[PDB]
Amino acid sequence: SVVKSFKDLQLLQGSKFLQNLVPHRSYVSTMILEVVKNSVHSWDHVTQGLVELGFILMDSYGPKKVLPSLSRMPNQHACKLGANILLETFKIHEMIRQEILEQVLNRVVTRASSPISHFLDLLSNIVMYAPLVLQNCSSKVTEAFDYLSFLPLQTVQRLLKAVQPLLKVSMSMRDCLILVLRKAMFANQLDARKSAVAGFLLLLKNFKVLYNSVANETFCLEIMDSLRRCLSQQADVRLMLYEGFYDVLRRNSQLANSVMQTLLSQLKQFYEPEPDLLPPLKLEACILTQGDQISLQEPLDYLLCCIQHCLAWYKNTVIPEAFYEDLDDILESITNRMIKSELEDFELDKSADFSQSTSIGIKNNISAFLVMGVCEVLIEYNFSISSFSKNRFEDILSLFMCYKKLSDILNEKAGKAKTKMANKTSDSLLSMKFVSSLLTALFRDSIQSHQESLSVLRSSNEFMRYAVNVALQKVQQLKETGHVSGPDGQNPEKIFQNLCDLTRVLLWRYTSIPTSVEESGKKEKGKSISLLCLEGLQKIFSAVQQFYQPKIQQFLRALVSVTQRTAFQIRQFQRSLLNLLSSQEEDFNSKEALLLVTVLTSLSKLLEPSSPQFVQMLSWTSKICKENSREDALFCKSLMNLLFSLHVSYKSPVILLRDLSQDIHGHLGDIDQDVEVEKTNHFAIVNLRTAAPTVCLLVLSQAEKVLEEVDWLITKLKGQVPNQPVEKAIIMQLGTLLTFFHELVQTALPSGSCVDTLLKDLCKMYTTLTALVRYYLQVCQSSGGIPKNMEKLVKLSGSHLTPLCYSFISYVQNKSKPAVVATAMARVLRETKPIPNLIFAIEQYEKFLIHLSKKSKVSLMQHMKLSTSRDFKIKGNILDMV
Amino acid sequence: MQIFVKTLTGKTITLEVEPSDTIENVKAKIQDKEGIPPDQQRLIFAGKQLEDGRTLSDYNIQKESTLHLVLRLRGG
Amino acid sequence: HDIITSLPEILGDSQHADVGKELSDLLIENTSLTVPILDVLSSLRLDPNFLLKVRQLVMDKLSSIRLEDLPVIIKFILHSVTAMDTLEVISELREKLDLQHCVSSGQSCIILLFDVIKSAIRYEKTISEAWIKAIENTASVSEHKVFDLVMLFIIYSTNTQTKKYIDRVLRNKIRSGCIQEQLLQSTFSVHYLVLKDMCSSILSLAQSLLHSLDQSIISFGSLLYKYAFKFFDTYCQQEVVGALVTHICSGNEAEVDTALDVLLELVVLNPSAMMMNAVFVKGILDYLDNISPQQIRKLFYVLSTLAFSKQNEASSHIQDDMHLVIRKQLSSTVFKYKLIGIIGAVTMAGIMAADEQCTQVTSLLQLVHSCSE
Amino acid sequence: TVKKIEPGTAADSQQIHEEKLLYWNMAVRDFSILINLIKVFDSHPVLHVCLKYGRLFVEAFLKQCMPLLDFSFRKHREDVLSLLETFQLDTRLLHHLCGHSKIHQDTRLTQHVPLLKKTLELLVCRVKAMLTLNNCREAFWLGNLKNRDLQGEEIK
DNA sequence: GGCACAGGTTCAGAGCAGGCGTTCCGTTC
DNA sequence: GAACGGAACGCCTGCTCTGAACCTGTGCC
Repeated sequence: SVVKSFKDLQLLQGSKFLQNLVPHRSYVSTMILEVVKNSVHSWDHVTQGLVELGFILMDSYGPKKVLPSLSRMPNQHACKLGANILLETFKIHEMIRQEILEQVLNRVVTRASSPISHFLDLLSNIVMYAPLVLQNCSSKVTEAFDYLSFLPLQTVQRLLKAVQPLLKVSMSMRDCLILVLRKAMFANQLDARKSAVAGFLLLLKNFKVLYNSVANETFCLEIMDSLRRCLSQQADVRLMLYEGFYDVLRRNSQLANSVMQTLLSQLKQFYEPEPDLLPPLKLEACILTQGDQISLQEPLDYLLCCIQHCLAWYKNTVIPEAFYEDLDDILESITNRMIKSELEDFELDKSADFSQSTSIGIKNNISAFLVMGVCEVLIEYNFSISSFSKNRFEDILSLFMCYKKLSDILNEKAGKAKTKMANKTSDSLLSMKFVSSLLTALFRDSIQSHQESLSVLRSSNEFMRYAVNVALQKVQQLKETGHVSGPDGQNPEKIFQNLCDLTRVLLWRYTSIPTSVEESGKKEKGKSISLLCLEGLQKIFSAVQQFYQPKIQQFLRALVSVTQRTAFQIRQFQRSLLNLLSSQEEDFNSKEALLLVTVLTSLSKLLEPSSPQFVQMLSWTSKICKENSREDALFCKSLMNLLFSLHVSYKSPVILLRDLSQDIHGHLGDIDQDVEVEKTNHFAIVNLRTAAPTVCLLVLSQAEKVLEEVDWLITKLKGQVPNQPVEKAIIMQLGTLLTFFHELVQTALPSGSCVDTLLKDLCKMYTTLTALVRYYLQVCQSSGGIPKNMEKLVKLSGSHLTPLCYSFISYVQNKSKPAVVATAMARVLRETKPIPNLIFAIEQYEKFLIHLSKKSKVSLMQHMKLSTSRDFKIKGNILDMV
Repeated sequence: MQIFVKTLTGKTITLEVEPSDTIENVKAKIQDKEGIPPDQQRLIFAGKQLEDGRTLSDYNIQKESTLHLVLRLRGG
Repeated sequence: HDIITSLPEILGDSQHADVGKELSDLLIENTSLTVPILDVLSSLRLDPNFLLKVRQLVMDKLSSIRLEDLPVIIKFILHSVTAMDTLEVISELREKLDLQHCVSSGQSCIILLFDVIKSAIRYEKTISEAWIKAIENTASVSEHKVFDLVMLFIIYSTNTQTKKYIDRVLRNKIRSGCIQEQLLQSTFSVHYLVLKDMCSSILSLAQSLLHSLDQSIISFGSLLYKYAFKFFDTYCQQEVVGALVTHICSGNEAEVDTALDVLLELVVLNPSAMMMNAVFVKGILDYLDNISPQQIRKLFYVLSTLAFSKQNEASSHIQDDMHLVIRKQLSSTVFKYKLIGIIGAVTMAGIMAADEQCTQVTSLLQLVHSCSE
Repeated sequence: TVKKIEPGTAADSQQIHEEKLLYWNMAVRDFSILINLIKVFDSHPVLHVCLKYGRLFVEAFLKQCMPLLDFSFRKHREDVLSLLETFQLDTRLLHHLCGHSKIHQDTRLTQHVPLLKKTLELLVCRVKAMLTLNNCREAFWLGNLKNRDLQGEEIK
């Protein structure tokens, strides 16, 4: 009943036609939370059933499909109702909250074969509400620690966040945990090492700011010595430390003098501190080769990244003394000796050809990524040091030239084999904050003191289309996973601030500079900087609405309600698409137009569906579809989808389906080979090229959505037995799309997916009519009826649709215009189905018409003709073949 | 203090009990004033079956509260 | 031996596989030093090819191993399985394992081996699922052994997401003429100490099997309860009786019939065990309005044969209480209560009639004749 | 009887294929002789019997003849064509029977029309699939069927 | 003339709905 | 009034929905 409630609510909110007819009844979700709210009066026979319902809902409908809309959206919503029922039961009934918490912990531990993300969200909510109650389950928690080497890293990393209010209180459990983690570092299973580093970094993080402080400053200095084990271990266990130390320093300041030392000695195994030896880093010690097994260990790029970030933090917030004044000279020597290294110092490009079969090619491919990362960190560092000094920007440009040299060397070596090397598309080591503050300074700095040094970077266009691409990579990385790579990379307020400050500059570069100002040619027309700023705008607009959904007020303030700001942001892309369409025909920009449509699509979802700005938006889109030719098919598909997504939230889109069917009929031809039709006046984006595989499938898909809404209405009406407006609406919808189906049945469609989707939607049409008739059976037996609406609809289905279906079937079968035998047999036994399924659906319509005609004393079968049937023959073509 | 006890035949009986007294004391009072045996008695308050070992203070029974008495005849 | 057993916490990552080779140099040198070297190679970091080699060197000599070595060996075998070598090593393991030639240290080391197997199947689905799928692929030969019952109970208890698949495999295995009484008797007579952990899982399987048709299945559902009451502790006995009263008071006609047959078999087998839990059997007298008169006859028979054993005349409380409830049932004007009173009176007089007992049956028959006049 | 007949393989001898095709031809001529008795015995139960068991015969013809026709077509083409033009002669009678059950609006008859109709259309499309897998797909013609009664007229 | 991206296709899996099997009440001569 | 046809509750088959990966076709270099 709860999942059917959620499918009701989603399908009811999806359309305006359904909201005009139905007045909203209470849903089963708000009933069950009312029950939990009303259980405070404390009849506690219920509460055990509420806990058992909550665990049933979280168990059955957890993300395991997600390791769509039909299987997705009413199965997140049932799982969130489960966790919401359990949390509300927990926050009311003080007796229960040892059997809820044990049952959650039983599912976090024994599982983690299956996803348990919903349970680790429930555990965090339970604990953060009342952290004292975990002292009731001190037995069960301490027997989860004994298994915190077999759980994966995600479980451990979040369970140990939850637990630690125990460990501030307790002392025996704390000294149990450290013992578990220290014995876990010496495991053989891979997850145990990274679980141990996650536990160590959390204990360093939140176990004092600086109990007694003298009992902390030594205790972290114990753990820190244990962490000098992990830096000796393999690459992933190192990399978790290099990414964690910045947060450790932020939340625990006084460990700084230790932590930097832990890094600095780690640097000294790979840095050769003698000048005039040209490769300043030891990359031949960062590769572990034994038994023809070649592995990266000690990712030096992330080490330099971590040293740079902690150094900048120490300079910024600590100072307002020997380790950092050394490290400045270390990084400066690394910079100055990295600039004048010409790839013969790392044995690259001529002694190596980067072949990923030989060990030497794999080693060179690893060291290539190493030197690229090192150059990226040094670009960020040289930008960091000076207030815009012209020497260090030339240094930045030379480092980028080395980076781009290695990048296009790997591009040349990736041009022979398949493009499976996604390790070249490995994330840049620029922090999101730096790429924000770099693009801002690149595109929006007019201060004359800075301008001479910035003109070194603005002159080189490759640097610009690197430093835009990197921000595109960052926002794409926020789309895929909910957090980005760098420092403050999981802290959503900082990600929101950097997305606002990326949007502000990308809009400026797209707006203030058009695409027609180019001097670049086709190679750079594929990747023009205006187009990349528009693409980043499309990814930002998309990725705000997933995550920063409450803040779409404040996100628009960065650039009066949501509708006015969204409309003003819409109008710029609207004018830009008009300027791109109306102006040129010759070789018009397909990509820019297509993702302008994508930007407008993402932006139109923020308008209120009854607003005047929504109405002018729908009117503009309809006028664009009514005017422009635009022979490119994907752009047409994107425009029509934008039009339908706008239209279905305003009113039922059956008249638009009818008009598009009439244009398809006019364009594609006719079955009989002599019927003269042309009705192009309706919609202009329909061609001989366009309409056949592209507008046909799209209009059929929208027909299916209309038929789904009508079938849901009929099924709801069959529940009750208020009525007459619902039946009049159903009959008007069905008559309109019956005319729609008529025009497509007569049409001379191609022999691909268009004919098959038509046949399947005709079965869906007839099934919907069969369900209407079978509903009228229930009513008309009681009183006497079939009013003139239903009789007229039956007459229309008999005259216009059905005999044309028969002639269309004969057209499909008569039309006849290298094969692996098993797949060929599978193909033909697939293709033998949809004509019989249409024949069955017609005959089962007529049979329920017979039933109705008998027990209503009105002969509805006098409208329809006698069923046409078909016989095959075989001709004398078999003598030619054999 | 005073409470009401309503049984299945609609008979309402007034009981003079203190919240410190246990539930079998209330069943003994029903045995004295109505003759119904305490093993057959079953007491319901606010949709909760009263246990024997508790008192009125465990179930938050205040002044003029209404109990429901049903007769649990094992076989008949 | 102490130097060997301490090697995982000493050595760093740069020196594993070297000591990987040289420990195997000591492995062929002595057969007295097989097991600490095997535990160390189970706990160190090794490449899978060498691990495959040493796994073959273990697996060829599996029959020449006394039970004391068998946990630390089999752990090593269940943490050397690859993603591709699952079914082969599981089938070879289930073939080669005897558990009979080894059989006070034996039972304890058997419990250690089953602890090891529970730890191996807990967190790696690739061994549990392949073990279940390697049992139904030996449905052909009727000669599978005690191990495949205990292992199905273990995987049914431990892993929750494979419960339905184990249930379906057990139904389609028992309908094939496979696992029957002669396996279950040997299982619950030998492996009673290992299964004594999983009382609740065994009774859940019995409850799930009693609900169906196909009297061969319901036979197994009865015999599971029977053997669980036979071998386990007093707490599991109490839980068995609770489950049986749950089947009687709730379930349908086949369920009530089967559970009453089981209670009759357990009171005729062990009255002294049922006398501790006789209040739970007394608890069926609340639900006489839900039970068919034939099952009323059977219920009164099992209760009244429980009450009238000679050594349990110190526990006369049930004997006076059911006399009370019979005289209460008979004293009703309603025919539906008088029917149950008459049935209980006659069956009670019959069981208690195998000089004062003659006067007792005299009084009982005279009172039922007086009220039934 | 006819559901128990199994189609062979191409590895099987041509003698077993020939005897199976003779066996099928016997069943089709018996089915035609059985169906043709409709016209002289028109009632509720005789029409009910042929409506149910007609589709149950055609489904057996679909599942356990058409693989044999797919196998043995390049060798025994004339037998296959003779079999199909024989099966058409009572398939037409079943179509007229479905029509007769619709026209006299008889509920107890009409409940078995849609699965029979679906099954005859499956038969047509399965013949097209046969010619597709035997590389004569452009020989499969079609054409409408005159609406006759049980005796044979043109009701219009 | 080859490589990369897109889109189709095909297979594998899983879950549930509808149709047939038993059992009883309505309807038609 | 009798007999034969319409009607409901449970279990099995298959069909469809969906995803994932492969592969093939087309366009640009």
